[PDB]
Amino acid sequence: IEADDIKDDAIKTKGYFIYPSQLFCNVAAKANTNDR
Amino acid sequence: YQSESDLERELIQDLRNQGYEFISVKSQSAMLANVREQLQNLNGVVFNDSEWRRFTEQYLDNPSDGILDKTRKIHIDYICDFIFDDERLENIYLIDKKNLMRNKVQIIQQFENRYDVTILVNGLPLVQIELKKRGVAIREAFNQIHENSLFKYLQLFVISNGTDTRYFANTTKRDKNSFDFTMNWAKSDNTLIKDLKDFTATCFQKHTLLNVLVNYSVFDSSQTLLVMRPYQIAATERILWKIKSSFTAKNWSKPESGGYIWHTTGSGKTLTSFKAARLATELDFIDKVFFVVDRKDLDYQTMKEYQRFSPDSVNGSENTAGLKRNLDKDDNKIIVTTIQKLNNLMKAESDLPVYNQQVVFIFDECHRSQFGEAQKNLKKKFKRYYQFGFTGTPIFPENALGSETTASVFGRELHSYVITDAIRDEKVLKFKVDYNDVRPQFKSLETETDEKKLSAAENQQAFLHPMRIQEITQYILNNFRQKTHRTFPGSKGFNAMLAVSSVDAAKAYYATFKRLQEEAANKSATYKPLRIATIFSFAAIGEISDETFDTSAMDSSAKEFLDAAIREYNSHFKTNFSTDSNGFQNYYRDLAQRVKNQDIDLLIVVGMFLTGFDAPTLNTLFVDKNLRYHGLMQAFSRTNRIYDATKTFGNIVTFRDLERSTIDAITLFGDKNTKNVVLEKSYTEYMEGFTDAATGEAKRGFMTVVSELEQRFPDPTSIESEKEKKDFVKLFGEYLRAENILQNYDEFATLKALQQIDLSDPVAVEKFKAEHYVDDEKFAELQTIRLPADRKIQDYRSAYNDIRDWQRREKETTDWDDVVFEVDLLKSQEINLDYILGLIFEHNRGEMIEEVKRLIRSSLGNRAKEGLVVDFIQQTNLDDLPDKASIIDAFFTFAQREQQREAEALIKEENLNEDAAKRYIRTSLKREYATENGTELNETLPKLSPLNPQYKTKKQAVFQKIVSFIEKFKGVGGK
Amino acid sequence: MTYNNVFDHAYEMLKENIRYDDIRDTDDLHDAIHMAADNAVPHYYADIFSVMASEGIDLEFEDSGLMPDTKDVIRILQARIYEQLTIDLWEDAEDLLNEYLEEVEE
Amino acid sequence: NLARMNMFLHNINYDKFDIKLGNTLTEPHFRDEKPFDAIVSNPPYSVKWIGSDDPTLINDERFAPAGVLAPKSKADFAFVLHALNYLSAKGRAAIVCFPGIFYRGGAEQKIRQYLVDNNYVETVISLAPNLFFGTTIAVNILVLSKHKTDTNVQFI
Repeated sequence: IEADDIKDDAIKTKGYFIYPSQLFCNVAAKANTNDR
Repeated sequence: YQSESDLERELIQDLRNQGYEFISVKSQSAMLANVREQLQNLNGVVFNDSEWRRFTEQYLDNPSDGILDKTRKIHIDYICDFIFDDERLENIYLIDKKNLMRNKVQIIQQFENRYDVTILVNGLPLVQIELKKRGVAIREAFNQIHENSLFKYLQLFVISNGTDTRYFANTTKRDKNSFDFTMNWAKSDNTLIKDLKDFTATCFQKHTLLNVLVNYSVFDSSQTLLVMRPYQIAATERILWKIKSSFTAKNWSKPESGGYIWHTTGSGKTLTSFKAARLATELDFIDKVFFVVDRKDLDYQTMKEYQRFSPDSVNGSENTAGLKRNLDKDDNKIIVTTIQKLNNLMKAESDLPVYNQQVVFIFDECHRSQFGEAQKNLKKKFKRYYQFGFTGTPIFPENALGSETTASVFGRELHSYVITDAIRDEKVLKFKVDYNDVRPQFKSLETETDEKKLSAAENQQAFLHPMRIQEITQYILNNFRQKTHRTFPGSKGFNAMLAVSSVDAAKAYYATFKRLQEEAANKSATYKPLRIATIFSFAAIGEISDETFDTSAMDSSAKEFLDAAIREYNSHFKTNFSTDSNGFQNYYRDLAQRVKNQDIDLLIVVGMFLTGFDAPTLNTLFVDKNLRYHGLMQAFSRTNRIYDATKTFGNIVTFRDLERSTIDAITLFGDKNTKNVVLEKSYTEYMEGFTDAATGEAKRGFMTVVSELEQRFPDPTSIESEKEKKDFVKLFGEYLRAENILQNYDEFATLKALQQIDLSDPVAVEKFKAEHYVDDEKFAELQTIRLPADRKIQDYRSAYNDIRDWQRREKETTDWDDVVFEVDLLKSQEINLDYILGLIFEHNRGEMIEEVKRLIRSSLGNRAKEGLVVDFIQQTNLDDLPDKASIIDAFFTFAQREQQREAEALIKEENLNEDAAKRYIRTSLKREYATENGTELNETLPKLSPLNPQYKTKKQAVFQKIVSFIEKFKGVGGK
Repeated sequence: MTYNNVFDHAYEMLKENIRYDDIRDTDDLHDAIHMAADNAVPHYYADIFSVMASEGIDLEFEDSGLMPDTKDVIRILQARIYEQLTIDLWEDAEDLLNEYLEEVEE
Repeated sequence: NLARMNMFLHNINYDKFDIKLGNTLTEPHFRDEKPFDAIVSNPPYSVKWIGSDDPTLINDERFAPAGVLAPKSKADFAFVLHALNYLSAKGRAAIVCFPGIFYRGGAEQKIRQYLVDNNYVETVISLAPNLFFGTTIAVNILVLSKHKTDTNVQFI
């Protein structure tokens, strides 16, 4: 999701996230990861 | 993916990958040198030049050997008792039948143009592969043809175009040069393999190909090669599995050491059981194999081709002398027996030496009377028995009716061949069963279901009424020539049988049949009375007993009325058949011969010709008798045999109601599709209105929708605004939904052929009457109904389809979420680029641009070739193409060329990574569609990855370009 | 992984060799014990030492001819497993001969 | 679980790369997809299963020509009779086994008889002890094919 944001936020506009979920099928948020 | 030279090259590459060693020999004698190199490796001998020329000309290549002699050298005369230079007598083989994998195989192509590939088996060719073009149909390719001596050893042909693929045994007979003996190949589940590459990936296993050529090639006593059907070949090695697998596990003489094969009628039980028996004789521990068949299960055919095999015993005789001759003597390890010999064995003896030997059985279509008797002594006697049963109608535990079942004898299932496979693969024909309620005077009695008045009212107010029977018979004698194509002169015609129940009833039938024969000359004098002939003796609706041919069952009402039938038979035939269980058996067999070539054209039998009789020379059966499951299936299996293009379905005229019985007896076997693949709805329902109360909806009533679509929208030019679009679409979807179910009916296509009439056209009267089962009443009431012309049928679906693309990308109103799209409804009668390119050569003497422009907008799945076909014919000249297939290959060559150009053009204009683009495109091509999944789509977008905004452009934009590109070149090769 | 776990596999393979070969002799079925008990020993290290740490088996042989007089300690342990299992299958075969051959009469 | 994440760590995509849960003997899928062009395996020892037979496994499709079944504690070759049903004409199988076959009882004697009775076995290769985690013996590598040469070359 970043080829800009070393840290993140929950602004992922949840009409969107299905399109990587149709490609990777794992979306927590931008800010629910082990770096965070 | 169509150039047949490259199809041949891919075949070469696949067979080199499977293990066929490809050699290159373009001379006659080096073939023999290869044969010498193979056979000396196989048998371990060494020839000099003298021994090799002597072995060639004296045993291999006697030049006057016929093709039947070439085949005789394969299966019998393949071991030469050969003499060397030191004059020692050795065995010389050709094909090692013991270990099939020993035989080395090679492939070549002939000399000398045409594209054929030959398979050498130890250097000897048996299999020729012909590759005809895609424009050439396979039946048309077969009717074309069907030196040197080595290419006259062939045993099997496979002809294919890539799309379809068939195989057939090598025959030179001209009646055997008809197409109907060519077969397709299926898998174990009887699902067809039609394409070429899967045919090579299944049939061309070395073990499979050698097994078919050796252990499944029928070489009879009349030099006539046959090849078994694939389900037979699958089911035979199920048996040869089960014998050894039950023997090593030592579970013999038990129902789990049973096991049944369920093959429907039309499975070659004369042939299949015999071939499995001959393969079962070759097992080492197995010594005696019992071929248990009823004399109802026997005919002249088991006495015809088995003359060297089993002569003068294959019939239901009383003597166990032919039994005990095989019970003592070796080298005849098959014991062909009947239920009469078996009953003599089970009543006279319980002290055989064979009890502590290995015992194998074969059963055939067993009922519950004789087979319910034989097992009671079979469990009593035998120590190590193996019982296997062929049946088409099983004695289920579901309709067991108190007694011995298939699961009680055989238990577990070995292999199935349902009826709907043979329906699906045209080995049988569909039916015509609508109930004949022509007389309501006996209304609740001609529809009677309770047991009471069916038999206990054996009287002239329920079932013995002669004036009922002869008005019924006048209805037969009006439709006698009509239902058998005979009112049209030009057809050969067919005959009919009669299902009756008892004996005095049959006397009252047959003498009054003779009364109407007299009144066919007195009152009519134009209906020529054909010789009605009955056969029945005495028995002996749920149990079919064989009417035995002894006088210990008949009376003067049975035997002497049959002697009146003899003296009226010999009034016309003057034959030489006696009255015992032999001369009347031979009378029965000559009678079955005379019905086989349609001499006698009305037959009246109580309960025979059911489990064993086969004739494609009969299309109609008249039934006034109740029947249940197995009798229903066997009686309906009397008109189902395929004969030619004319005989297409079998008429059953039921006078007792058995339609619900037919529904529930075929529901025993198949699917909810299968209840309306064949039959079971009346035609006037969908045309003129009914109602299914499962949901209580408008079950129209087709002509209402016809007239509404005629008046409200006469043309797509009348369709301009959006509500005018929806009002056409919402009703035309219901139009095609009714039409899909109507296309299963005969009367719909009858009406379609009546849409192509001329005035008054006595050809379209006379030829159309008795080749579509039509009278003048059809000429009236089907002319009252009308259909729009086929140009209107094209532009209705084009008006549907351009609106369907108008719903694509809109996505941009009346509601369209309530409007259901119909993809499988436009699947009816596509134009699949064959009908286009046939008209491309047929348009002479361009101005055909509007024709192709109309036809290309009719079918979804072809319209992006709209920009391919027209731009073809504006660019190229059809004068250079000699025929249809040449212009086909030129069109697809142009298509692949412009595909490879525009594929580079679409990537250059959008700045992709070229390798990811070239991977994704030809992945989607062989993948037949396009997707969003996988990382390679982002790797071919390829430069940015959101970080929104917004990345639909370019992502779904390039995606919409790519899916139109896939629609532009779906169903074509190129790279 | 106890001694009883290995004894169950040797038990079932003994029942195989008596059953599916249908041998009715003491000596040939003791050769079948030589077949089955040798084929039922484990092969992992810890799966051998778990049986050695379990009950039933001891360390010491009776026949030192089962010992390779070398560094092959796991061969010695496997031979002790083999010896204990062959004794238990002496008793088990003297049970299962008259237990099974009376049963197969049909 | 660890297998379904193992290939997921190695940059492999999402679409096809499945692992199904269950007995490969009694519960195979996909039957209908397809005769494969390559298989690999490593069967565990002592994977015993009910025969021979209480279940319907006598009459299954992968055991159509071969011979009598595989017993309980010697359930290695049930995987390899499962193998050459799921293989095409083209490719080849590469399976591993215990070394200690002489004939392995009156059941596996005819199993080995059947396997060499055609050219199903192409090669066999023995290995080097230990070269594992406490075995201490070596193992076999059978390379099977429906593909002639034909001599049973034994490159151990």
